[PDB]
Amino acid sequence: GHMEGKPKMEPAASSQAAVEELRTQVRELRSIIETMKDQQKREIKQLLSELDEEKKIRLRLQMEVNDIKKALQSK
Amino acid sequence: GHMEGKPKMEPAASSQAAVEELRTQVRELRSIIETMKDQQKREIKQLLSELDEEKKIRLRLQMEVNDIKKALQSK
Amino acid sequence: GHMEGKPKMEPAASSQAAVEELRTQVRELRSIIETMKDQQKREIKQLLSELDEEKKIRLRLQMEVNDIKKALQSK
Repeated sequence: GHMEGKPKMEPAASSQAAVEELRTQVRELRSIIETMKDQQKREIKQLLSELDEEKKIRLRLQMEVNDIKKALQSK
Repeated sequence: GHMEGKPKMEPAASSQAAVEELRTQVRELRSIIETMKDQQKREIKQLLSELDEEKKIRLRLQMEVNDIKKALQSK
Repeated sequence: GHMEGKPKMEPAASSQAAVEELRTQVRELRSIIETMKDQQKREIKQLLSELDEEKKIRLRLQMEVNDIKKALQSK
């Protein structure tokens, strides 16, 4: 059972130990979210970098065609 | 020390205060994960948008070359 | 009120029920972070796949122009 307290409204032994254990899990969770954000952010950066390099090649190709079009239209 | 309860199996004072403090941290964690997901999702959207615009330029370049190839193959 | 314990330093009833409920929330949080990481990772994969296919088309366009340039420079 979990998240139950309707049929039980009285204190029990190991109350301090229970809270101490729960406190540790709470902090561990915050660390998980932080690390997860860093990992996801890293992947995003790599994706943007790839798109950047890709644009560089396309720009060069455009110039090559621009020269051919000029002469193709000439005379 | 943290997450300890083997050498301690008895209740202590401030039991209600301890739980109240732990409850606040639990909720704060859920909010962190939610916000983190939104931030990561935003970055993903921007990446897809960039790739979209990039494809638009490439398509235009393809048409320019298609015209030159036709005449290059003619006669 | 939440995260309060300065004006209260004494145990109360339902101490076991309070900890049991808090424990459930702690575990639920860990699951949220895990699922969130998977969702974000999926989106990243799709973005990389799109960039990959885009590069394939650009490469083909480059070859088409390379042939036209050769003849354009000839004679």
